[PDB]
Amino acid sequence: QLQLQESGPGLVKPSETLSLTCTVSGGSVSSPGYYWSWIRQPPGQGLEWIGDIYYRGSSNQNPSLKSRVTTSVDTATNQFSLRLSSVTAADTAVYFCARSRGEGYCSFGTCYTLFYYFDYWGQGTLVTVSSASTKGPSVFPLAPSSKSTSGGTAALGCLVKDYFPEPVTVSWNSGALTSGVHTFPAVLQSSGLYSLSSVVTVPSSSLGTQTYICNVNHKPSNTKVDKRVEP
Amino acid sequence: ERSTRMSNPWKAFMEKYDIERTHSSGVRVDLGEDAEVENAKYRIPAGRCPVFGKGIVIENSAVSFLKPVATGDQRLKDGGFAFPNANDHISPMTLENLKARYKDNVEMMKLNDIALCRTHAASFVMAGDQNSNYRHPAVYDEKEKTCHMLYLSAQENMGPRYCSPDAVFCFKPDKDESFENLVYLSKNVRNDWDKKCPRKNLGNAKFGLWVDGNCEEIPYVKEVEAKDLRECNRIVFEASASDQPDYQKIQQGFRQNNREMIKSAFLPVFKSKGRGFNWANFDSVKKKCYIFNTKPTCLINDKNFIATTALSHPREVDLEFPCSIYKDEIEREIKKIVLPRIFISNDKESIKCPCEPEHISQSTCNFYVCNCVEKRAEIKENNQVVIKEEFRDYY
Amino acid sequence: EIVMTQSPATLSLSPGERATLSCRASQSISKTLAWYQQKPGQAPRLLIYSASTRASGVPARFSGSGSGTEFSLTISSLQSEDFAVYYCQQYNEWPPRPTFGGGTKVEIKRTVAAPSVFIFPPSDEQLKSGTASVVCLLNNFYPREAKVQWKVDNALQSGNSQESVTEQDSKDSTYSLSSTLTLSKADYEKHKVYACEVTHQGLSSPVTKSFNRG
Repeated sequence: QLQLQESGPGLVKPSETLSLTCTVSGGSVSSPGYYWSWIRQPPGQGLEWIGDIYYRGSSNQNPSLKSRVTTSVDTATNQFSLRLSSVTAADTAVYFCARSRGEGYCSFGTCYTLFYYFDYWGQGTLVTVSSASTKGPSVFPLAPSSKSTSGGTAALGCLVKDYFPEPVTVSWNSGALTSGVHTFPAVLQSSGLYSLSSVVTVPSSSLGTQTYICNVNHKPSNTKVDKRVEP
Repeated sequence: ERSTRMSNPWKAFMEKYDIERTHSSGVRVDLGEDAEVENAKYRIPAGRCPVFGKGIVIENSAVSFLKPVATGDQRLKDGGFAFPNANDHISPMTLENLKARYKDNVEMMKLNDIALCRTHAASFVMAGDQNSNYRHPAVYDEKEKTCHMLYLSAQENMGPRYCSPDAVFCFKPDKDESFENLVYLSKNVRNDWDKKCPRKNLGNAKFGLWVDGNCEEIPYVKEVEAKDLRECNRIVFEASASDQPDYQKIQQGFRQNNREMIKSAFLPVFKSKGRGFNWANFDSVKKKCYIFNTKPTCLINDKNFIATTALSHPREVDLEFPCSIYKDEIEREIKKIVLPRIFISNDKESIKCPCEPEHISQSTCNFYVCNCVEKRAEIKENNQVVIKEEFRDYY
Repeated sequence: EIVMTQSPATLSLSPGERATLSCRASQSISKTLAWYQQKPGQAPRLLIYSASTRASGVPARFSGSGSGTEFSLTISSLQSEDFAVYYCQQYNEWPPRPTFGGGTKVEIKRTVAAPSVFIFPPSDEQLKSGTASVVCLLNNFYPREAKVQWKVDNALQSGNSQESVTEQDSKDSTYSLSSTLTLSKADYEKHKVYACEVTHQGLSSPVTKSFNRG
């Protein structure tokens, strides 16, 4: 039942230290053959391994970040952590924790890798390096109507406006409604705030047969809003 | 006159067939050493001699046990026992690459091919057990000149009721004809195995027991039909010294590529130390294989017989009996009218029977044996050569 | 470091077709190579390790091959759910110094599909504050290239609108687009008709959904 959970998304001020924890459930961080590592992905970009920690206490690090990286493991709480110091905007990324299948073999003063791949990953936590402070969004309904009706389908949604930083979680009916849902990438406005829309299309013959609650969660500001979208 | 000291001219020659002392671990199943790796307990091969022609037959499978272990989304039976071939520097490695890799090590370059493969395989430490006794066994392929490292140490899974009369991993050690050129190597195999260990079968020869100046038949032996030397060598391998004591959870470990579960699979968490039915005399005329569990201490010269051990090559035969062994030693002991306690030679007069020496009809060396003399030792039960009572206190 | 280069950057194929993705190493790495599939908004998922060993639970249509410096991932019969970015990753040196390729985006070809257009007036809650946002939705169209033009009183607008596009849908392989026309409360109540005009290959003529305040 192995699952990894990164700590929540948020802000880090420039030059300060980014701090993350991964909580392992359905398994133990004291598992020979497995290292626990951090991998990051700047928006729209590729993957970069940061470093790992082993349950005995040893740790490998990406040699180009070694001076800024500290990992640790808590065998009692089944967690491992990452500390990245002196962050710049270049460190803004989604940070994944991941289990790594690791196995090396050494003879005559040289080691050779047999396995170092990532078989189970967390969900990722977006870290934004910025000096700005957080602002929670306003949530407005996108009401269904004739202007929102085309063929046998009707559209309704939620406008999640004027928030910083990313991300926001949008579900519908607490996760019960997934079919027909489109949550769009947020856009950055001139004000420096983000804005997002999430819409659901339903058959127009079933408009008044179900109620539609959009659930909006902006963890950086602990804003949790439920908004009924009424015809 | 005759020496009163006992003398065995075979002592050095016969050292390599003392499998208890020279090999010191199981032959058919070798699991003679214990090892802990990250608080888990393992058993691993430890015999000091190579086992020519041994492999692992996986029943209900055409896959060779030298194929890498099968992990991920395949079934266990789709693979073998070898290291996954992910890294050219680990396993498998050709002799040519072995030679290049260690070209700058003078001691490594003095090793023979088999010992080079063993040393390469056994030198690997796992990054997390740098203080562990666990080192992997290897199979060197003499035809392909290739060294295979074995990822797991298990050699037999034939016991569980699921291994009794198709989609389950059941396997056994064997000398299949496919394995003829293979050499099974534990971590401890001597680099000088060629001087110290069995390899070639001994033609015009059968194993015997030295009893006060003559090589004698082993009284307690088990007779088995055998069509040829290969079959006799396989029979005695099946009877040799052995260290052998949920499947779904084992299969999940392989699917999950779990190091601990794979490497500990089919091992229950005793030791033969080399004791067993390790030797056999093959009658090439009567097609009989005579296996026994007593260390032999000499050879009888017999043109109808080949002497084989469980460790020996399936078919290589050295035909040249050491015909000069008795004559050379009689001259060596003359340097100590003191004639040695040796009553067999190809030189009749060198013995000096009180009677006429008797020629051995099947001796290719034309040996003569002096049987009309006082004997001071005898063979008790279980093939035990003991000094007679009249001289026990005197010796 | 060892650099991994992936090719092509994007791959556009039809369901049922064979997709071959390339990964080259700047330097020989034997077979210490893994493959991953990353779907939008989700973490990567292990497909292959040891260059050709398929991970437990991965469908059999995925396979990898290669050694040294040349590697391939093959999807023997592309499914519409296979839309993702695929990454390779080497791990040859110990202590581990893994690196990833830059990724190959696999998109699914499908037939042209016209968008269904919807327009959303500003909500009365938003209008209590000083801002009005008008939302124009284009959902389930293909291909991805579309153009929306905001016309407030037959006057084309510029600089007051933003849009974003969803990634390809897992079942029908279409895209959706959302555009927001943001005016002040004052500017919004000065005019009456608000329209978004949409041009698309599947549209015979540009379609315009519109409304008047009231």
